[PDB]
Amino acid sequence: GADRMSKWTSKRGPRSFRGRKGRGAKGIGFLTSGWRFVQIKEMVPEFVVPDLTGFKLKPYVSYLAPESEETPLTAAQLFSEAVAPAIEKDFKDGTFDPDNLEKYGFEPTQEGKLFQLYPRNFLR
Amino acid sequence: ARNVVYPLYRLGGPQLRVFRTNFFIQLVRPGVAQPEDTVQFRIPMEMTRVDLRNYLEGIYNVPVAAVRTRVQHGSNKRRDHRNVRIKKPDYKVAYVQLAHG
Amino acid sequence: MKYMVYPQTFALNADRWYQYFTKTVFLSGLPPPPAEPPALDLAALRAVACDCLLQEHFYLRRRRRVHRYEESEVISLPFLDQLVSTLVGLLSPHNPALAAAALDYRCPVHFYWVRGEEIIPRGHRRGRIDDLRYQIDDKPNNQIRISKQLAEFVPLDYSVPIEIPTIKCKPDKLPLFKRQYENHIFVGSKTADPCCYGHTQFHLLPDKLRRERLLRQNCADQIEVVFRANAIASLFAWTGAQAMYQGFWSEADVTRPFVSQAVITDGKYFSFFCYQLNTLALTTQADQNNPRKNICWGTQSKPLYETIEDNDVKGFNDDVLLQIVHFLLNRPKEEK
Amino acid sequence: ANFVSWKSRTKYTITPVKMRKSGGRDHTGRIRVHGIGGGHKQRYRMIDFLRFRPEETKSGPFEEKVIQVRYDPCRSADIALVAGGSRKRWIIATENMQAGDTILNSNHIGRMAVAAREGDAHPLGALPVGTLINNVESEPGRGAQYIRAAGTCGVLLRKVNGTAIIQLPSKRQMQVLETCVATVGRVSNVDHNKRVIGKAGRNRWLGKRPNSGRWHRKGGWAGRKIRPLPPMKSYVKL
Amino acid sequence: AYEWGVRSTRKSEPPPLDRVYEIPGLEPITFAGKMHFVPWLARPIFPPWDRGYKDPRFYRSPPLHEHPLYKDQACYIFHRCRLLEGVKQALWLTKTKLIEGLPEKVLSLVDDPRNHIENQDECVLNVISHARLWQTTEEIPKRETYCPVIVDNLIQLCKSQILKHPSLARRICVQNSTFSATWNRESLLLQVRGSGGARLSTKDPLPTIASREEIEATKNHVLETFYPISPIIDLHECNIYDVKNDTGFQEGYPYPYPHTLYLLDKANLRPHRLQPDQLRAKMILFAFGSALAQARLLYGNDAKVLEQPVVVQSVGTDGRVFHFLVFQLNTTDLDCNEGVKNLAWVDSDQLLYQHFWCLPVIKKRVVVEPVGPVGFKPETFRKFLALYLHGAA
Amino acid sequence: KARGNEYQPSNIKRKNKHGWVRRLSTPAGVQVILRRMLKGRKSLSH
Amino acid sequence: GLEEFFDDPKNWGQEKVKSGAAWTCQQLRNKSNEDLHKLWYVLLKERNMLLTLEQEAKRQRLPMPSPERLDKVVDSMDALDKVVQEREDALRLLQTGQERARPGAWRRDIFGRIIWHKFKQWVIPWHLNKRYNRKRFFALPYVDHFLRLEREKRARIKARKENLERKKAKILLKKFPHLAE
RNA sequence: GCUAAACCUAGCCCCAAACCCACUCCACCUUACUACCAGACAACCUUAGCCAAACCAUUUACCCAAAUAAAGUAUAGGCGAUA
RNA sequence: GCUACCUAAGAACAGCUAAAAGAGCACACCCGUCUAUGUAGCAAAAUAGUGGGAAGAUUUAUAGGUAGAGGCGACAAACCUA
RNA sequence: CUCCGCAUAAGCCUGCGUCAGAUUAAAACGAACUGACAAUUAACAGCCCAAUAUCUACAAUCAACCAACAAGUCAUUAUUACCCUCACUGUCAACCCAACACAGGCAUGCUCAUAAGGAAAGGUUAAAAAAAGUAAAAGGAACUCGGCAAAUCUUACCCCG
Ligand SMILES: [K+]
Ligand SMILES: [K+]
Ligand SMILES: [K+]
Ligand SMILES: [Mg+2]
Ligand SMILES: [Mg+2]
Ligand SMILES: [Mg+2]
Ligand SMILES: [Mg+2]
Ligand SMILES: [Mg+2]
Ligand SMILES: [Mg+2]
Ligand SMILES: [Mg+2]
Ligand SMILES: [Mg+2]
Ligand SMILES: [Mg+2]
Ligand SMILES: [Mg+2]
Ligand SMILES: [Mg+2]
Ligand SMILES: [Mg+2]
Ligand SMILES: [Mg+2]
Ligand SMILES: [Mg+2]
Ligand SMILES: [Mg+2]
Ligand SMILES: [Mg+2]
Ligand SMILES: [Mg+2]
Ligand SMILES: [Mg+2]
Ligand SMILES: [Mg+2]
Ligand SMILES: [Mg+2]
Ligand SMILES: [Mg+2]
Ligand SMILES: [Mg+2]
Ligand SMILES: [Mg+2]
Ligand SMILES: [Mg+2]
Ligand SMILES: [Mg+2]
Ligand SMILES: [Mg+2]
Ligand SMILES: [Mg+2]
Ligand SMILES: [Mg+2]
Ligand SMILES: [Mg+2]
Ligand SMILES: [Mg+2]
Ligand SMILES: [Mg+2]
Repeated sequence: GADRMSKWTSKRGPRSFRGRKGRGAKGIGFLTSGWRFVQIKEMVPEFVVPDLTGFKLKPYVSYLAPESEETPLTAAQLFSEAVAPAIEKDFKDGTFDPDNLEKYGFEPTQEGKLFQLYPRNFLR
Repeated sequence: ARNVVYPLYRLGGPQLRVFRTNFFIQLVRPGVAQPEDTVQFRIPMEMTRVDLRNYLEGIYNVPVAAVRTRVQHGSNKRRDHRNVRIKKPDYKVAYVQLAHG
Repeated sequence: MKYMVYPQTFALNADRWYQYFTKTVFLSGLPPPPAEPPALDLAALRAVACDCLLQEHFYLRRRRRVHRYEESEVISLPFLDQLVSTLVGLLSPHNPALAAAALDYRCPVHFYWVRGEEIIPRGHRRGRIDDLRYQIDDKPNNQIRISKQLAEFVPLDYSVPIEIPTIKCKPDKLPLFKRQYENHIFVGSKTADPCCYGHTQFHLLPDKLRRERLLRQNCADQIEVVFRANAIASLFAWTGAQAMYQGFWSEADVTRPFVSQAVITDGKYFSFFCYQLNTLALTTQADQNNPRKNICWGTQSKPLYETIEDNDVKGFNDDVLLQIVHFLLNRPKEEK
Repeated sequence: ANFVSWKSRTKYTITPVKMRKSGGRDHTGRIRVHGIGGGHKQRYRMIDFLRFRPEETKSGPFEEKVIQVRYDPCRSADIALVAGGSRKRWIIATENMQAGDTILNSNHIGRMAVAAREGDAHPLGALPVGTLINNVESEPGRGAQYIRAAGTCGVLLRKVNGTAIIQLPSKRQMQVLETCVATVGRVSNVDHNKRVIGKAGRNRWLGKRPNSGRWHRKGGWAGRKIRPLPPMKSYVKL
Repeated sequence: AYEWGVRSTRKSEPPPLDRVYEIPGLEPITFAGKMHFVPWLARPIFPPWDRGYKDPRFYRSPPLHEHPLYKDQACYIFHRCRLLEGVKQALWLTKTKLIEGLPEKVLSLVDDPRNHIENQDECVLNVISHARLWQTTEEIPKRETYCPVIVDNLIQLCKSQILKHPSLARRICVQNSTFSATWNRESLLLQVRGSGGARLSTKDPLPTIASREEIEATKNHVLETFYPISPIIDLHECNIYDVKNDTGFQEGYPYPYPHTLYLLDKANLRPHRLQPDQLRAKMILFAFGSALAQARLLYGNDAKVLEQPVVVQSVGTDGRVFHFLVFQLNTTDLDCNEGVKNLAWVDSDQLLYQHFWCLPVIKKRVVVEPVGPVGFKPETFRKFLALYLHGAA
Repeated sequence: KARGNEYQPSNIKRKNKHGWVRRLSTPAGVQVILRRMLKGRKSLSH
Repeated sequence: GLEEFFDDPKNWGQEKVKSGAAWTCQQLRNKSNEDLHKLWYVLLKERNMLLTLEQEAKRQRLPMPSPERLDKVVDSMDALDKVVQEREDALRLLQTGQERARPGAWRRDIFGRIIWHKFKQWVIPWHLNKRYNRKRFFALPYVDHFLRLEREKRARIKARKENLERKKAKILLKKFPHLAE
């Protein structure tokens, strides 16, 4: 006689079931003795909101704007724009070696950084 | 944020920070008489009352004293022409009380 | 089903709502002293209060770490227990009534009453009249009961040009929740106990309502609300329960006022209140033509001390200690 | 099934232990023994059947004081709380064991037999022939496994080549090494077999369920059989 | 011998190791690279894991022998210890002689009717009725409830006599205080760790009870032994301890002298309540511990007969029965069994009342017994009051 | 006496008896899910 | 303040509110990350206001003024996400070479299907994780028959679809007989 | 005169050919679709029977890797049915 | 998830007589002796009255165990989703 | 009239709130049906616990006399580790299991007759037969297989267990 098709939610079942199931909210702490919840400040997402004073970009764009061709950014294009100029300049100077690749911005390992690209350890 | 993985926290680790939040909220007119200082919202299901306090204060600079939330059941009673139940989506309601009179 | 009214409440501006439920007007300051026709050793009293304060904070050695969340129960609660115990002992010569008074520790106080009516909005009982019922379950850290009633602060017909605040929505929005359980009217002891009157109550605010946390939640203006709400609710229940022990109720309103005093503290800041119960006729029927109002007097909370460094109490405030003593020196008027 | 034996405690204690009934079911959940179920709840008091267990740092004969003799729900015989040194333990009480008595747990076998006091534990080699004994073990150090029920007693019959011949309550002889320790006297509750149940309900309190109503025709197994006493059972290896 | 713990309940033994490991020069292909179990690959041998950082909720303590305070000699620690032999065991442990009855000095205090409380009998009866009946909303208050309150109210009743005796204002009743004292008996290291109950603290030490002639007359007394039971039975044999001697308060406490120790036996269940002899034994050891801690503070850690004996009192009750103890510490040279001995005056089994009826006993619509105390004995409170008045009146 | 009311709903029992985890705990139960997956059942289990 | 949840008070009740275009991926690709970070919140506040107005319109049973405004804001915010994601994806490839931010692996499940198992974060190693080890990342032989039956089910569906298209192509030539070329 | 009647598409079947097979973010073996903890359990093992033999008891065809032919032949079998 | 039996940890049993109780009278509660009604019915086993028990081998809520060549059974060839 | 009723648990999942539709409740323009819009806000409840060793003989019943057997729901210490705080979820209804808006099934607390909750008659007529009751001259089991049923409140036996 049970409804098999409807979504299983925390509203259904006995008291123990209803309190164990949630709605997808991420936890921000743990329970201690006596069912006392300890909130961790570091676990609460901190909204990094910028100052918008004197910001000239608005929600919409003017219709009298010239159309341009879509060119998605690629790793090659980023390397050419950011890394290639410095490598070309040091090549002409005559002082270029693989040891100095960190100078040009290569990161041998992601460990030890606050924002690690893989595995990604930061929020959108 | 929603539909994202949260970096796991360990004792002594960095503060968790969100730079571009995808939580969107809508201020709604209360259906019943409410106190003068009370503001009603419909927030995402994954947004906690702690998030809403920091969300309103950080982005809107609204001083919040208290936040209460509840989960409203959306009706699953309606039936389409195929006699298949149509689910009105569930939504979370928040009650925000202003902090300085 | 009745509303659960908590004297110690996290609800914002709860004092205004509690005034409505109890038909209590609040007045700033203490009641007007009566003009009517042994030496107090301030030095001795101050030393006992500093001794108790230093005992819990410093001298008494703790076997176990005292964490911040445990400080209220482990440190503050013994202080108020001992502070009340010693002071009444030293003040027995000045006040004979104290010698025969009953000193309770964390004893329940219950009051149940009906205020107002509502039309049932939904269900098979929709559209029918239902009384709005209320219940206060309070546990004063300490209290003092006496066998003779204290004198009224003002006349029973006392009138003030101050209206009782009204609420334009349901009590549920405070928030306030309903529950059904035993309706208890209890002063702290059963009716057989001779000590059926109330002298002074001492309340300790819980850690959840600590001053430090209210400031962090943008609730600086609720600090005094928390004290006032606890005073109004606690003393209304206590004096109300006392009146009903004497046979009074909504249809047989009190023929004399019932007064009591409360000391509200969080362990450092102390606030002093006096409550006079002038009427129990709070139902819609009995309140239709009721000019009486209940009165509550309250002072702003003041720190008893500034800091405690090692075994030194810095900035001890004698005025706060004197105010505690003045309540403990109150006694019933002796008949001829 | 998910049956887990309650007999999980690993450290000896005199605190009564919560025990779980079986209902005559095995670990599979199927009935293995019929006629078991319900009854009053009981707690298990751990009985030490090795009377000669010296304390951790001690050795040799030691004495214990009887603190209390009391009812045990888990067995027919009464049990006695005894204390010696810094240790307390449950043991089976003898017929005349009472609080305040002192008992002697020795492992010494001497040229002459000791004067056997009821409730004392001695090696079988040290006891006079004909002594009434109880709580007898098959091999030295194994622990008492025989003559443990209320009122039961054995008799030391012979002592030959470092061995002792005992008569079991069933009257079948039992050869053991003379170093096997026994307790002198009869087990407590001599009148256990005289109890009257009185009504069906009392058997239910004891955890016994009624017999099947199925009528079974008796077969050749039934009827009196006069058989010789079985040959002496021997635990000594030659 | 029978071994406790059936094998089916014990941790299952590790499955047999794959035979590829046995073959030398062969590298087993395991599922470790796959990061999950598969039935057709070999079980990897995982190296032991260490978290490498502090997680208080997942802490594991070091092995017991590696603790800094681990000592090879055991210290037998005595509020939850229940002595098998009761007072006799306590008398031996504290090298004290027992005199039956309270000291005449104490009992004379209440023989003067000027020291009696006004309406004493009615006042005490109300205290019993309050604790046993009028206390709560529940019909029948439980012992965990009325036992603490009946003692508090009786102390409050005695504290009403500050009017007659101004010296009663130099004492306070302290809660949650603890004390520790360590001493040696026949080479056995003993420690009492006191906790629970109320410590009545005075600014002035209690007058000595026994003259120097009675103290010297204890040399003849021989401590009774109770072979085969050890004097240390039912004590906590501890191999990780510190030789702490503590009064429970830091130096400078205005009320440093222990006057009375109020010990409660408030457990609702009878098997969880100390027997009368066991409660008296706890009182003796706690009184001795408090006295010894004071002596070690005032007169150093040396072992010597004390020129100024330390007197400490104790009142033990379960809510109805009251025990009274006056303990005098005459010596700290406790290792020997011979010499000056301590003195303890003990008045046992003092019933304040026989029974209390919370409901009327009605047989055939006739109230056989009314509600209230049955068999109230005012003498019991007179001894309670005398102990309180001691050192003030 | 009257029949037809054999169903006495209990979420704990329903989940334990017919739930996803229960089904996967044995090879026969896994095959139940596979048959229902092959038929295209919207509800593979309770 | 709370006024930012509502449109300009002069626009209340207007049948139409004119709006500009949605930001395009190319236009946003010229802006710095800091500018895009600020623009996100500018677009975010506009989105909340438009969502507030949409709900109030339903409450009042009135049409929403200029409903295309909401679509534009969503398109602009979707473009901003894509632009920022592209920059992070390119940087990850250069510094790590990994095509996905989240670790994962191809796995076979208890039902014999090949699945991409996205990894989760844990504090203890996998060999000690009791719940993780209860999961079966392998299929036993009894699954083989079902895999074939499922493969054959797919083959039948695909065969019907292909045959139907051919039938439809012939029906088309019948109606329009000039498509022979 | 009502109720009705009438329709030609949706798609489907059998062959041929060709090996087959996924993917947005997030969730999902615990009570699946549940962010976040100390475990270690692990897969294989003859189908049977209806039925035919007019009962039934030995026995009674089941793709197993080239259409055809050798051939329903050699051979097997309560030398029966049949294989 | 019915039912038979079992396991874990719970709950209920007024009043009167006797005061000892698988004791009596008698509610709640459990059961279903006899009659009538009903018989596609209110019900694929009910209703009304009358009855048996009602501190016990009692009744009962919750979770769990035993599965068909079987289980369970104070044997009625009972009961194991009409 | 009052069988109840109110609340909790379990179950159920928006299932008589507002606006509008003439869709319909075994009748009916009110609506449990349709569409749209609302709503249940934690203090109650659920969701708990660092490690190793060690501790835990003495029921309950007003727990006091007294007597028991079927022998019982409630307990730590030592050392190490530990600064942090109020998140998340349940909260609606005239409701559940019986194909139904079914005279059945359905745990606990309180109320012990109610302050709560309800309506046996669509209108008429007043034949038969049928159902449920009430009263009855004289007689009093003559009825019937049988004192079944009803009324009344009873004596003495027998068989079986
Ligand atoms: K027994
Ligand atoms: K029915
Ligand atoms: K429902
Ligand atoms: Mg909530
Ligand atoms: Mg047994
Ligand atoms: Mg038999
Ligand atoms: Mg038989
Ligand atoms: Mg069915
Ligand atoms: Mg059931
Ligand atoms: Mg055949
Ligand atoms: Mg046949
Ligand atoms: Mg059981
Ligand atoms: Mg009864
Ligand atoms: Mg009976
Ligand atoms: Mg009866
Ligand atoms: Mg019959
Ligand atoms: Mg039932
Ligand atoms: Mg049966
Ligand atoms: Mg038969
Ligand atoms: Mg038959
Ligand atoms: Mg069936
Ligand atoms: Mg709570
Ligand atoms: Mg409700
Ligand atoms: Mg039906
Ligand atoms: Mg009504
Ligand atoms: Mg009607
Ligand atoms: Mg009619
Ligand atoms: Mg009609
Ligand atoms: Mg007649
Ligand atoms: Mg006849
Ligand atoms: Mg007759
Ligand atoms: Mg006839
Ligand atoms: Mg009859
Ligand atoms: Mg019979």
